[PDB]
Amino acid sequence: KEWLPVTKLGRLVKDMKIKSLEEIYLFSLPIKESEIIDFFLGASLKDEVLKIMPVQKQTRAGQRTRFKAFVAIGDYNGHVGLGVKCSKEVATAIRGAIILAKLSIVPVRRGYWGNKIGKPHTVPCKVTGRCGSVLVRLIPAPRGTGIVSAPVPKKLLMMAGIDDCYTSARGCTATLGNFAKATFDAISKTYSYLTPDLWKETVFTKSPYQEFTDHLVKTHT
Amino acid sequence: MRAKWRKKRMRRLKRKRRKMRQRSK
Amino acid sequence: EKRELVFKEDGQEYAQVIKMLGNGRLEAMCFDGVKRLCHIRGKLRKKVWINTSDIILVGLRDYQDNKADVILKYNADEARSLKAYGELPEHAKINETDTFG
Amino acid sequence: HGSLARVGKVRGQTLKVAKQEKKKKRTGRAKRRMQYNRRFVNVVPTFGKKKGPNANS
Amino acid sequence: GKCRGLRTARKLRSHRRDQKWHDKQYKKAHLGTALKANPFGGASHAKGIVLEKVGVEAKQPNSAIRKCVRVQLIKNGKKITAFVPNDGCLNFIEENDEVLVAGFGRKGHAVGDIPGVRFKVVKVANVSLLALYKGKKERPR
RNA sequence: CUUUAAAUCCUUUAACGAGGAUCCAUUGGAGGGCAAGUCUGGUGCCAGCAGCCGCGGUAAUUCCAGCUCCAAUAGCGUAUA
RNA sequence: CGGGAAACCAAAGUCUUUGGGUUCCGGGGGGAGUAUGGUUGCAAAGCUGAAACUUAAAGGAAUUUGGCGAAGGGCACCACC
Repeated sequence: KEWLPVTKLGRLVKDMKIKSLEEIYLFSLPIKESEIIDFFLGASLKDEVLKIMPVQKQTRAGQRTRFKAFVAIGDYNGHVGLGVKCSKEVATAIRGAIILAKLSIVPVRRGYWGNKIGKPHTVPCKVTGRCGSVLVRLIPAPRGTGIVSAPVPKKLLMMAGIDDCYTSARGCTATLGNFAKATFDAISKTYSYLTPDLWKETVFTKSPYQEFTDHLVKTHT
Repeated sequence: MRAKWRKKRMRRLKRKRRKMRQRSK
Repeated sequence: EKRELVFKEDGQEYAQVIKMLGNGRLEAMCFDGVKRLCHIRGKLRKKVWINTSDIILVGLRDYQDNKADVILKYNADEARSLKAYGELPEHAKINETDTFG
Repeated sequence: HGSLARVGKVRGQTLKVAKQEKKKKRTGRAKRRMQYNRRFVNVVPTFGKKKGPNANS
Repeated sequence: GKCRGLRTARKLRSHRRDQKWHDKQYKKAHLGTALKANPFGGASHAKGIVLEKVGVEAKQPNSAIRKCVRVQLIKNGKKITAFVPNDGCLNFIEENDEVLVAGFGRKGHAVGDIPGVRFKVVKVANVSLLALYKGKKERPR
């Protein structure tokens, strides 16, 4: 029942030393357990399955069908993720899809439109993503417009906490996995676009590896 | 049926009908 | 198993094929001296074959006298027993499937 | 059998059952509210694909 | 475009006109032959006279006898077959009467497993076929 | 009573006037797109449904009838521009 | 580096973060490079070039068993020496 970790990040988040996962996103440390997310995010992390499809390799004994399951994850205050797991039984494929979506959640920032009043509601710039042959655009919107898109990026943008935007899609958007990954790597690009208010020189604080290393090396071997 | 002999048959049919039209007048 | 010899109805008059054409179409010279292009049913597509010079229980159309529909195909012994009954006349052409006509 | 050219045979030889009593209307203020609260509050679907309101099983 | 001059308008307009002429849906609506060859002559519905009842077969694997009606038009005078829609409704139509025909739903193309038809039957003998099938009305003698 | 060339339409006001308030709300659908039944009985690649995939083979979530249910609801469905 | 559906590409790159300039050319697959009209040519034949009708597929890249009158190996006294 009780969790015992593998890496050092498990000790760092269980010894009441990592206050928030924004430090992990700042230092871009890789994550390899679906349970630091359980520690930092509570019941706000919903799970809704997108699509179940069969994939078939076929041999002399006929086709054997493993099942591919897309799921999209994310709390409604920021972070949103996606994960694809394919196996034979439906339930373990669904559970592995939840786990792999739970690892790869990306933080997002939200901007304004026209005037910078109140809490942010839309994406700050025009960002896109590239995978396969599909295009997903994220155009900022005036307040109260809502998300206008296909139902799958409607689900993704409502789950991510985006109140409103404008989209446009090009290409063979019938393949839902490629289209969902295009939306995922489009919304993950809302950081990687330098804006003039981020122009000042950053300061580097102490890394969490340097923060408690003497306690870390004595609390695990 | 490849395109070479299909073109040859259409050419022969066109030549035959053109000869029949020019000798019919 | 020896099935029961079903009889004709008003629209199931006895007929015999004289020549089979292509395109999945069958043509039979009926016993009333009429010719019908007789269409093969879904059950009779690949499970059984209508060979030539055999009697065919055709299905007539009540609104046109051009096409027929098939009801059932008969084997040789049931055809000979129906011949011995006398429902169909003496000018039938089985003749141990002769090709002369 | 008669022929294969008969029309309306399934319409012809089928059974006949008369109609029943008369239902109540109030222009959708409870006809759809009943199925809404059954779908959203009363009937709780188990984790899976879907669940319908006309499940006669 | 790829011809991108500031004083290039007539070349772009002529190229757009030619490449729009190289089409199918625009060429159907902006040519006289595509409407002249239409049996209705550009009309929605048309009336006709029944001359012969023809029964046609079906296409590949799905095989059934579909029953249609050969109609001669009033405004034009060409024999055009028409498919009676519902179950057992061929008993209503007799020969040498009046029938109202209309399209079946793909803008002038064969639909489903019936080979070589385009048009269905809506009204026969100046009464609706739906009321004849349902039982709300009855064919006058 | 009023309006109006004179009325009818509407507004106003007497006497009547709802408990299956019979003073009776229809149109297309129920496999996927596309909200809504492995319901029952009948013919069982026939009859038919189906704008597209496809359902019809005597275990029909699609045909033909009865029950329930969803959609807009005095409106709804179909065809041609 | 980057791009593409992928084979692949220092160009097939600098493309939703689209805009250096400028000719020809394609809108599902058949019908069909066919008929007619013009034009060129001794002849053969080149150039321009449809429609009616029909169909829900025709096509491009690539992974697993399949099958070779393709090649390369391994094993067996129910194959051989």
